[PDB]
Amino acid sequence: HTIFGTGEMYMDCLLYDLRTLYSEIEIRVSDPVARFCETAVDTSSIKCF
Amino acid sequence: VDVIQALGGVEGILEHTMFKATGFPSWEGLFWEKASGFEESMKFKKLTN
Amino acid sequence: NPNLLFSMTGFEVRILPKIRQNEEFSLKDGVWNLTDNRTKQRTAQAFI
Amino acid sequence: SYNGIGLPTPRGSGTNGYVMRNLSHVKKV
Amino acid sequence: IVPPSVNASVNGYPLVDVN
Amino acid sequence: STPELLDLLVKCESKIQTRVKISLNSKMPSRFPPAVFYSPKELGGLGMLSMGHVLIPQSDLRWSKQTDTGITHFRSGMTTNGEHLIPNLYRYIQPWESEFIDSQRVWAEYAMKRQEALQQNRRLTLEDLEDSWDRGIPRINTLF
Amino acid sequence: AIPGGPKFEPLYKDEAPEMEDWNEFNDIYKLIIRHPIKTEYRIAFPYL
Amino acid sequence: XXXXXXXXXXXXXXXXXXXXXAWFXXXXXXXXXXXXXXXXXXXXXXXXXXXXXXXX
Amino acid sequence: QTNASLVNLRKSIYLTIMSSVDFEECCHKLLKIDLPEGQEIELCNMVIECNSQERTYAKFYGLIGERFCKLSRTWRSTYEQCFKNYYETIHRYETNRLRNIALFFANLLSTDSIGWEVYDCVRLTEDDTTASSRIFLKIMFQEIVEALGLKSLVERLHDPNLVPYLHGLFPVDEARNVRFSINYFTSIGLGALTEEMREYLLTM
Amino acid sequence: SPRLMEPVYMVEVHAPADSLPIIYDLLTRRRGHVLQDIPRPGSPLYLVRALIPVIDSCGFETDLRVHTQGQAMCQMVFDHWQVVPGDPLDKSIKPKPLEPARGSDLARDFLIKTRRRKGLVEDVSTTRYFDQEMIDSLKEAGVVLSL
Repeated sequence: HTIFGTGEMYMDCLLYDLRTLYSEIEIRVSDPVARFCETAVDTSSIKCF
Repeated sequence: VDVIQALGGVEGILEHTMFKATGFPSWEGLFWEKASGFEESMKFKKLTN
Repeated sequence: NPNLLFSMTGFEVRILPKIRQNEEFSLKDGVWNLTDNRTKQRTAQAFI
Repeated sequence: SYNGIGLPTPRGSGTNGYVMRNLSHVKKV
Repeated sequence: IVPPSVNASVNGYPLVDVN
Repeated sequence: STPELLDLLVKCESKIQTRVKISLNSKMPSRFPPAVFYSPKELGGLGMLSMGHVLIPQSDLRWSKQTDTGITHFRSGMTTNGEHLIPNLYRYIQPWESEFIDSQRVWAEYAMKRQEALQQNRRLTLEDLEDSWDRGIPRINTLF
Repeated sequence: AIPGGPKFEPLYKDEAPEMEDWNEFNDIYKLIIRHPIKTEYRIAFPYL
Repeated sequence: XXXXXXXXXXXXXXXXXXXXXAWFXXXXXXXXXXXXXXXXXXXXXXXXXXXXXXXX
Repeated sequence: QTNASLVNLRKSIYLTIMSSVDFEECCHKLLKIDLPEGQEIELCNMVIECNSQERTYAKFYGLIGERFCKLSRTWRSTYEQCFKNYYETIHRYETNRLRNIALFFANLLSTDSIGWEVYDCVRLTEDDTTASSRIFLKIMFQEIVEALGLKSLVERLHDPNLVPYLHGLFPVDEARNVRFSINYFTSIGLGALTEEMREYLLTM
Repeated sequence: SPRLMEPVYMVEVHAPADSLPIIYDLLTRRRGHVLQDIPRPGSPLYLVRALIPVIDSCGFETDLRVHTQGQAMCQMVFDHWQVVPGDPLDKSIKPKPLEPARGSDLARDFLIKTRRRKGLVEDVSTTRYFDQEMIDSLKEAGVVLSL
């Protein structure tokens, strides 16, 4: 399960609530990573059908 | 020889001991006696703990 | 898996052939260079 | 104890801890 | 396998004289 | 190459010293400089060999159980009060691979010298092997 | 241990390989390395 | 004769305190003669001078 | 007072080397020894001396040397100068010390740690070679062959494209030098690399 | 010829005059550049405004506050999207899985690691999304080698 938050303080408070407020369990947290997007830098080389 | 040099040479090592109190002039001739003879006498005799 | 592993007497040995290395490591004092009698050149390293 | 280097407590080992920097680490149409 | 040295090529390549 | 033996050697040498310290009813480190333990027997010391006075290499533990990472830090071993460099025992022991290579070389050259002494009617002698006197895993000394 | 501050005992000695599994979660294979995670980060934002 | 001469060797080995100045602790000299040659039974060229001469 | 200061520096360096387990720790400890600004040659010289004095060559000292000449450029230049110095003063070392020094420099060369610039001080002529130099070159070149494989060695020598030109190893075409160079490189066991200049004798 | 877009923040550091070099060094190390560095009017502080990619802004605030002895408070706002300098589909790059990528190879590393995390298959069969006749037309074009 991935969680998307605005920043590191946002995720810190979010995970505090997840651990303490709602599901009083112990969780494993991966290192933070950005959410990417894909674009095209040049026109399509050939027609595609 | 390397550990004699590391500790500070023979003079540096003997600085820690009671060699000077013995009044012996120089260290080259001296030697240790392993047993005191009195120890040798009692090495077989039955003794208390 | 690229590493042949075995333990003989008190030693733990790991043999990694040069073919499967694809990595650079310092040839430590504890690394044995295994030569090949056909080509007279080192082919594997044994990590002891 | 710090950046993954060191032992949790110097008690139990004959050492005082005191980790040092390597000072010889090669930092490469 | 051929010996490394002979009577005078060593590793196949002959020993060079002056002549 | 085994980082567990280095720390075990440090610990066990320290407790060997601690036995001597306790038998004197005082384990203060000031009272027992390294000259007490490591000075040779003929000078009145205990003549203890030393192998735990060395720096133990350290690397990040997160990426130590999963990859072989370079030595980025050093953790001190047995501590010597003041500036003392007690020599290592391993530095006076030739590693096994070097000994095996030298063994192969020396036994090959001894075989050729034995052959060239047999081809004539001489008797193979000492002072012919002074260069390779104590070399080879079966030491050359065992021939004479 | 902040390098200018005190050092205490672990307070939590339960880190043995009882799971015996790397969990295929923290593995290097699926992790983008950009900068090392210092302990200052682990102290400033302890829950993340 | 040949046996009691071992007392002299045991008199040189008994110098287990100040035997000699170690090589790393040598400080200069005068009229030194260490710089000489080196015993070399079979050089790298003693093969060609017996693999060609003997072949003739 | 540089006599006593030098002696103290050598004693410190020797003790630091002898109180070390692996080369990484020894380099870390050697860098901590403060030394005169122009006496970087002393550290390398005594590292090579300590390598020579031992009974069998151990990869410890070769690793130390390559780590120093990988740390900076001044160390690399210092080791090149050390090889130059040790080449002409090789006749005064016994066969064992000669072998240890040859292995040290062969391990330095085999890892591209000093560059083969240094071979421009080697000339294979009886007017400036001896038994000691020939044995030195034999040991070095054999060890380089096992380390590299005699496959890469021929490109490394055949294609200098830099100030190393092997004008003494592959002598400039003149006199009876070519015959001696060819026959020596064969007798060593290399053989493969000298066929290129084998044809020169046919040319001249 | 697709690419990868990454989000970039917009920091705002309020540091005294003497703390500027530390901020500049941090930003340069963390793939960020300074748009504007002006004195703050009416205040003894200096205002630094800069961008820094989200992927490289892990603990930027902590480093900044630790190195500046507690001064130089900063706030990070999401600003826009930026194209990763590398080429996402370039099989010629084989990064070592310990070190970070160092420009012109960032995109491939990010793509492969993200695909591994999401459970998607690494192959990325380009031929899966166009028919065989399209592949024949690609051979006709001579650019089928990349795909």
